[PDB]
Amino acid sequence: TNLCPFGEVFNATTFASVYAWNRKRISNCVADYSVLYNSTSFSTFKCYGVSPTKLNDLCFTNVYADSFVITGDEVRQIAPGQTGKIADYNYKLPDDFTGCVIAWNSKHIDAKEGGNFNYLYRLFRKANLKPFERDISTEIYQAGSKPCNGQTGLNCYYPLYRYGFYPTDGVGHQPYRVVVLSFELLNAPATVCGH
Amino acid sequence: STTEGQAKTFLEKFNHEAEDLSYQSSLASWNYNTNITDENVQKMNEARAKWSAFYEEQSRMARTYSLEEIQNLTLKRQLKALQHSGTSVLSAEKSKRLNTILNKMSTIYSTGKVLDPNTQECLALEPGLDDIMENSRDYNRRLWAWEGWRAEVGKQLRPLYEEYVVLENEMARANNYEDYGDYWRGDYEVTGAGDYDYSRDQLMKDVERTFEEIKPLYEQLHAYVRAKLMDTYPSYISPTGCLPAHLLGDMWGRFWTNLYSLTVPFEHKPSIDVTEKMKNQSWDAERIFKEAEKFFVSIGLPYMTQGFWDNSMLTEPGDGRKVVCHPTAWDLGKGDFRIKMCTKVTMDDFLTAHHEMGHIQYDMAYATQPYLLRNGANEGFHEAVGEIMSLSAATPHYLKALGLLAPDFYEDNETEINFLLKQALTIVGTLPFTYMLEKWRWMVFKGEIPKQQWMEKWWEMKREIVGVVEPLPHDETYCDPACLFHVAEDYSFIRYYTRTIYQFQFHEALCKTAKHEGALFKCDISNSTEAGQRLLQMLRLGKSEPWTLALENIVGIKTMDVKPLLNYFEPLFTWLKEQNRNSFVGWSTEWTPYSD
Ligand SMILES: *[C@@H]1O[C@H](CO)[C@@H](O)[C@H](O)[C@H]1NC(C)=O
Repeated sequence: TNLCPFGEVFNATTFASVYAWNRKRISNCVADYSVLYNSTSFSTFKCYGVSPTKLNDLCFTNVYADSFVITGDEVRQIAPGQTGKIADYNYKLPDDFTGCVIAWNSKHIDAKEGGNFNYLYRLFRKANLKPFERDISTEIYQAGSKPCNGQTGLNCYYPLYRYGFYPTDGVGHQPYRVVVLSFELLNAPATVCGH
Repeated sequence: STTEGQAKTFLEKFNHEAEDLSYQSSLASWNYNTNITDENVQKMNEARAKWSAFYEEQSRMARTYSLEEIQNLTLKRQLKALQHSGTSVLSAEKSKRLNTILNKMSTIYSTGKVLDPNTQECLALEPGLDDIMENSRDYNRRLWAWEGWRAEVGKQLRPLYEEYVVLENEMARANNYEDYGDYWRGDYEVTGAGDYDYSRDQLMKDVERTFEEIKPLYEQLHAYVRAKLMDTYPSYISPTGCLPAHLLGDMWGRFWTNLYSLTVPFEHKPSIDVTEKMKNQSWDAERIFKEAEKFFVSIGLPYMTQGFWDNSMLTEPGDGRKVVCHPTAWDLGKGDFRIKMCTKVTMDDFLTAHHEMGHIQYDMAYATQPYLLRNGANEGFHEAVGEIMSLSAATPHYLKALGLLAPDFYEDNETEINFLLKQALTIVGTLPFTYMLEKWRWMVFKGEIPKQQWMEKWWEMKREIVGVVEPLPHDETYCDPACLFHVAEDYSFIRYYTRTIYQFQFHEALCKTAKHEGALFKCDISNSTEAGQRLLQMLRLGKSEPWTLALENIVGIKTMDVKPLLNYFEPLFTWLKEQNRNSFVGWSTEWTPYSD
């Protein structure tokens, strides 16, 4: 009867780059999701499965809290059946997704004058990601026919790049911290319940 | 695999690098256009150096994908725009020479100073020596300021401008253009789009045809203004001669705005200038731009971003240093929009604010386009969008409903003529000036004007086309073209001509959407979402479509037409026709203020 460590997920000092999105497994604990909803400190809190008001009265065998940072414009891609750079090459939610996408504006932490470049995203990849896939490779993407020999050049570009987060950017280009909560339901008994 | 796919991949890479580099360059330029310190000049130059080198590299990269093997048209357009070296096609020596020439010319312009023979009181174009040209009625002061400017600052620019023409002609010819003027006309070019194409000399022809149609209105405005000014300058103006250049309202005669005081038709009825009422209701620049935002919102357009209000400089730096005041609208990228304008509590800056915020509205509209397609269709589409806002915002009504024109005030025949005469002094007066200046530039670049007649032909063209004569005979030592801002800092000028033509097609089609009744000049598009919806269908395009089309998305046509301009000013046309039924409409190019 211990509490779920959602605090170290949402209140984490640094988040992951979206290409290397960070997963935490949540088990053997009691969660009060209604406090996460009624925090009202979020710009996006969209549940594509259960109603956010209710999950305090539900049990699951496991919860997966994925977290990363993207641009505000890109937050619409953290959803089922979305295309674009984040949903194709970085973080692809499945079509039958049954969790919630939470996201808030992290201007006051993840941006700074001169440029916060800590955060990356994958720009090229030979094919799209499978649901909940995670690719952290830094192999040179070969756009043309000549091999790249592990160095950038003509038709050879390093796959990952950086978000330049400046405090004077537009809201579409401001850093947003994203946490996706996935609720899984196997015949296994439930180690995560509301209340 | 295919070449078009590699082109897509390369363009994506370019987009994501160029966002950051553009924001660096724009932010350094903003910090210098707001702090103006040696340090800021250095940072500005370094950011722009990184930026320009990245472009030379990326243009070399983009030429490696042949346009021949590409079919998706937006990709083709981004690659064509990316495949252009500009000044880079010159040798390193020639490019550095050209950049130093541009720098010296710009600094000569910005720091040029002359001294009142009276005392010394050196006065630079800024405030004084401009204040004179806009406020003085003393013939001698105007003449001294005009001639001293064109002698003390123009004579410095003459050899620099000669070498400038030489080098930049070499640049254009290296880019397979026939001359630098054709290199500028290449903005309106449209290729590979059936029924929508457009050539670089078709602009020549269309501009000259539209100006042929403009000439009668301008001739009668010229006759009437010459009549009023002859009333106020008896011994100085021939009734059949051309207008002396130094008596035109500003340092060049670019706009006849400041002549309203001496030329207003009905001087005993409410003159249209809220300059006082704004002062009496205690308006600041904050209120001015808030009202502009309210205007745009009333039409279906979004509010300004909060970053706009926080980062923009709307007021002369109270205790900061320098700061350039030329009203400019900044699209730094990364959703960051700002406006730099040393706003005064006047009607003039009140209209300029709507103009610049319309620029920003365009920038915000096409911000979803790829970075290479984030621009007004041609060089003019931006300025015409800016000007239709001032057209609407200057209407007696708009000022009435804004609480800046006494609601108890009748839009009678005579106030409408007064408003038309002011609007024509500003808009119509600049058209022959602009066409003539750009024509002179075009001929100098094409090589049709020899150096030893450069100015002789400058003034002939002033007498013939503009109806304006120099008050002092100028030898080729002078360089009066380079005495205007845009000439001395390498800016195309025909964009203001084409702005004025497009802005009345737009403003007609938008006033048809807004269900406006009466003469087109009294139109107000406020409170009409159908008008703004129609305008956004073009704005959001950016240049992802040849301007011909965008233009169809508003006015339905794809041609440059003066007929809307003439419909706007038709009432003042007939009134001027009546107030000249017994005057001499036209001018003789022989009379000068110095031939007796
Ligand atoms: C994070 O900190 C807030 C206090 O600002 C606290 O109310 C909350 O419980 C913490 N954890 C989460 C998951 O929000």
